[PDB]
Amino acid sequence: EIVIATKAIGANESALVTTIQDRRSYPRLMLSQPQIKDETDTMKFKYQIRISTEL
Amino acid sequence: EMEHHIKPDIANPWLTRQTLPLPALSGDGTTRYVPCVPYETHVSQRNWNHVGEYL
Amino acid sequence: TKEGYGKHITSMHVRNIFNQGNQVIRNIVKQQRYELLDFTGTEAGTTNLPKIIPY
Amino acid sequence: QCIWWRGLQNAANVNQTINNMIALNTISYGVRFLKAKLCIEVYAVTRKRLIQTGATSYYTDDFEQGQNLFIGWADRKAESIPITTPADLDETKLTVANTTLFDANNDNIT
Amino acid sequence: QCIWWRGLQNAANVNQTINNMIALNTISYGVRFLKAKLCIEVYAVTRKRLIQTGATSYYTDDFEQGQNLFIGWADRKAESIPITTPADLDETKLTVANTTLFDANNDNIT
DNA sequence: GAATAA
DNA sequence: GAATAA
DNA sequence: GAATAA
DNA sequence: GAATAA
Repeated sequence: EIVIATKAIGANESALVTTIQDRRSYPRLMLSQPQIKDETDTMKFKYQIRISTEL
Repeated sequence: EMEHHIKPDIANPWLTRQTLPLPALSGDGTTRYVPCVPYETHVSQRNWNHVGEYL
Repeated sequence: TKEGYGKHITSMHVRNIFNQGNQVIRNIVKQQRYELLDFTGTEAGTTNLPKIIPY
Repeated sequence: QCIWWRGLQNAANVNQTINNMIALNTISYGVRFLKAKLCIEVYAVTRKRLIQTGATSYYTDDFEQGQNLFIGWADRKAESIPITTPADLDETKLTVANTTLFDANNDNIT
Repeated sequence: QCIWWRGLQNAANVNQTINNMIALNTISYGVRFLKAKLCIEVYAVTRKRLIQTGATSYYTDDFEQGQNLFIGWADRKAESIPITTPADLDETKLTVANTTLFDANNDNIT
């Protein structure tokens, strides 16, 4: 959260870049199927999808 | 008074992010002098008033 | 058509009923103690000296 | 958690938005990622229907519009994505073993 | 009727809520169970479709979204769950013989 | 912002 | 005081 | 300040 | 009571 770092700026100089920032928990995200026991193990699903990711 | 913030319902060893260790003294010293500083002085971010020099 | 009868039944929205690790318990450590302060002695902590409260 | 927003898992996924980005990272001293919006679109949900007589199996894929893709969140559990290569991170081929959005015991997934 | 709310049918089903509970049962002289809310969620209804020519059968599981899980209540009849082991009580493998939510004669189940 | 913050 | 409390 | 902040 | 009188 509290950043304390040294950026080089070449050899002759330095920057003690130093900030505070708000904490972000980023969970894990997953794309999975239903788990359905078949006579043999799980049913197998395969999804046709379009992810759309813009930043 | 203490609010004991109890554990998640699921392990997060990575949850120590917002945990801090106490101000415990660390060292081999059998005797340790725990500091007491009487006061935190108040200083101003205010500029002056009733200063005779005109500027 | 997908339909069924029930009581206290609803279309299934997001349910994860584990908290995201936010919970707070509050106890007060309570330590009443009858004590004596003896300055009448020559031994160690019994003297003319101020006896300390190490909060 | 990583940055796949450039679409690294294949170098085939570059659009001028990435190119525009590179030219800006050249003329820029610094940047902020202001917002990141992801939208999944499901065109199909298709299971493989397995018809098994003893000692034989007939395979066919069949549409299930009564089922759906689970987008899991791990909000109860500390977890990590292993990352190796820009390909190793892909919405598809990326996995962790012994991982299921459904546990017989404590389902830790929202 | 029993207590499976701890999830005994497998020791694999313990969450800190159970652990929190144990530590409270240690520091506590007494307890009340204030409310117990159960919620079933049905992700799928899947029959095994049996295709039978004479002297052979083809098996496949197929989604029925026109069918549904019956949650039965025995409100007309005196009945008991046999219990033996913490496993013997499971939402799945636990049964009583000659028991059906549908009787050809008097259907005693709400 | 009786323990001096013009 | 759909599960019968006149 | 469905993911427990009394 | 721009030359500092809180």
